[PDB]
Amino acid sequence: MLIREVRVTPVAFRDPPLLNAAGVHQPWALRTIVEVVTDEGITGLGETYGDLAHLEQVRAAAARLPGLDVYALHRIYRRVADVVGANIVTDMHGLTGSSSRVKTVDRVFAAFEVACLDIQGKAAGRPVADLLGGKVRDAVPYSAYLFYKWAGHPGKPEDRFGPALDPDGIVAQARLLIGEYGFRSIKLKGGVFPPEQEAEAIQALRDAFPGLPLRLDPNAAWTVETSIRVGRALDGVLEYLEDPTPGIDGMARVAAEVPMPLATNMCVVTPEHLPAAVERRPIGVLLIDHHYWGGLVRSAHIATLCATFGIELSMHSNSHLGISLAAMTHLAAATPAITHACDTHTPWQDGQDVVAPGALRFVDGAVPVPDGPGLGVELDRDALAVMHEQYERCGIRTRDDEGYMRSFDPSFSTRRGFW
Amino acid sequence: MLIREVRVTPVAFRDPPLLNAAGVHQPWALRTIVEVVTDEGITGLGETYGDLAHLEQVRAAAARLPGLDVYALHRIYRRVADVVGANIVTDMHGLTGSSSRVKTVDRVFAAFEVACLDIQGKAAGRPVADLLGGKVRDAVPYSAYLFYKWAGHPGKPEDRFGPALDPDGIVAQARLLIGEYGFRSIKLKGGVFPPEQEAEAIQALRDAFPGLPLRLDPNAAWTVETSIRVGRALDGVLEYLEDPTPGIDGMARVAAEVPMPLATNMCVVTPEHLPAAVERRPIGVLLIDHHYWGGLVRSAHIATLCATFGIELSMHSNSHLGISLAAMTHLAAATPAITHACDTHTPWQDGQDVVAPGALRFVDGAVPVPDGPGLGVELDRDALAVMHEQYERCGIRTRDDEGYMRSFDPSFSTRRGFW
Repeated sequence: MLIREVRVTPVAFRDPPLLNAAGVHQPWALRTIVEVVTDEGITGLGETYGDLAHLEQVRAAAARLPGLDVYALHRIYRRVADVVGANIVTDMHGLTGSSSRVKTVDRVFAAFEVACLDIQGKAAGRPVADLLGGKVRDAVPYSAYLFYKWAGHPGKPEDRFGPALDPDGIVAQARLLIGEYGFRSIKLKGGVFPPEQEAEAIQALRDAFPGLPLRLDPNAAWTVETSIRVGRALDGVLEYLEDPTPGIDGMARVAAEVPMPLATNMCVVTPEHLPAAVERRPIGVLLIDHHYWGGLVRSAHIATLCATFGIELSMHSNSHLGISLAAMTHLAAATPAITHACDTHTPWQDGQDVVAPGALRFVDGAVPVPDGPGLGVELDRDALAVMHEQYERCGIRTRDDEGYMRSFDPSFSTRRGFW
Repeated sequence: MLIREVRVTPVAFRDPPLLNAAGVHQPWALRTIVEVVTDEGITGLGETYGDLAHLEQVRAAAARLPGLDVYALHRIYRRVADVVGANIVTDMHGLTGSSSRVKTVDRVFAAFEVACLDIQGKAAGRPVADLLGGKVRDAVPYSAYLFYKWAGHPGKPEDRFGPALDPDGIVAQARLLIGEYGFRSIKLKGGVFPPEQEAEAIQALRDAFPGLPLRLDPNAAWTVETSIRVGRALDGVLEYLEDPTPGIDGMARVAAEVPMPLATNMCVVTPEHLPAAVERRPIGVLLIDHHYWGGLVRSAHIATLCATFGIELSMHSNSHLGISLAAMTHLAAATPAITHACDTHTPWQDGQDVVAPGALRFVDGAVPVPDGPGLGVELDRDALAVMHEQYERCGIRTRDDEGYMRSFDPSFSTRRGFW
């Protein structure tokens, strides 16, 4: 089961003007689709970031994989490390923490690892969840990922979701997403408005949706002092407070003085961060993410490590398609410690996808583990062609929420310890 | 690939009078062989302890596995946990640390997990190493496991190895084992003679075998004060000093005052021990052991955890046969962090085995990863019958090094913080 060829396809798809600490999402989100093909013609799919520097590394690594076996994940990892060499790929927004050598290698590797597991599952006639110990739950709950947002991108058609710039608007957005998908947990993206206004929105969500766990995620937009004041004000309201303030030190100081656990996908984002995290305890909850922790198996290993130290697991999302959703779902289904609802941007992509439509559905807020072999998805090659053509002419090559926001408000800068 | 039946066979085989902190090995060592058979007749092998209380749990769990799928390792783990229920199985010697609920479950589970991986490998036509990411080394180095020993069991024929009760005798034993197997690392089992005599033996080994890493293992027979004096005396001589003194606290105090890393298979033996170990740093090296850490996959997860925290990995052995040796070898071959020579009792069993002879060989001190599918071994059913008949009449049901030693020296007690 040697790799014969690895096809790498950058894609772009429409995204609404979702606001965050770093500015606002651009009208196109980028991804890179990977398809691994064995000598005997079995295919596997992976999905990763579309930023140009990353795309270049994925292409370079892909070109050096033919001849390696799809079970030889350690060897494929070493080959990716060789290709990445000295390169460290940084991003412009910082919303998944710092860049490093290992995180760069893990980011490049993960697209291939997922595709190799898809192939191993197909060879065995088993879902990827079976390669990870078998599903421990039939369906994986996801949260409603709420954002403050403009009605549309300036100069472009307004989208069907409506604006959300205050508690009423956020509650209406929640009703819309929950009505459609059945989400039983709610997350609000913050760091956009003054904290008291975001606390108000959280309270409005609590009143409108009794019983549903709530999370608030300012992406490090707050000082330690502000974080403590907000955490205390929200006593008994949040499942967790996610990245209120920047850094392990500041997070640890906040965590000691607020009544709910803190979570992160910013100050702990690669394994080298974990010993410092265990010592200072900046978090009670880690949002794992196979796209930068190095694939499904490495993510599963990290879940075991976290559980051992009493750190619970959730899952971080970036704008993504159905290959990533299938991978997320198999990983969460087969990992006992991933016990919190996972995040997904899925609703915001409004049905855009490169896989056939029937395999991944939300039922009562959860995605049932696909039944087919491998990831349980089928590439729609026309849909891939449509999105690749969009990439070619979309005029965006690297995600830049801050630069895009600055085009409207020149004085804007990413909020980091700002309120 | 549902389990149809699980055959459980206790066995006994001859063992020399190997001395240790707990007394002396009995003339028979016990094991339990497990064979899992699927609905379609594919078989997998596992191997675990033969102590009566453990054997009873393995039989009870085995009876409740039919109908479960061999990929459903999480489900099989939960079924074993249900069967074990409230039972905590303790041993009489203590040489693998304390008993606990999780360790008891992991001990019972591991025999089945190894057999299920054997079957998964056979189904895929791949070695078990490929289920763990593929081999990163073609062969797994093992150490020469030296023991002080009597010439034979009192009242019984002397064995071919000779006595070893002083530095000359230990060096001669080393020449014998290294000549036969090609071991490139040496371990001395201590806690038998006063520490100065064991230090002398280590020095004699260093002079006779320049360049070969050396380890000394007193199984917690020493006080903190003595441990520090010995560690300092052996500066620059040991790869590591293994379990000089009992407990996390005492080990941490020794580690801070000796020039070589400490290792353990006594104070860190189940995952619940790891947060305290990371905090106090009793060790620089963990000897992993799939037989009580819960199988190959769980062991691999622990290896990742250790590497993350800078704890290196070796591997602990108990008297064992070729199913355990195959499992040890696939695990070590496919786990990047297992970088120290693994321990094995293999030479002491003098060719006794329940698998066919050609699959596992030592070449220059290392076992090449077997090539066949699964574990790469084949059960020899006649040999299993021979060893089961030995179990029936051997007159031993639970390992008891101390009771056996007491039959010769009534005043003897397990050495724990003794010198």
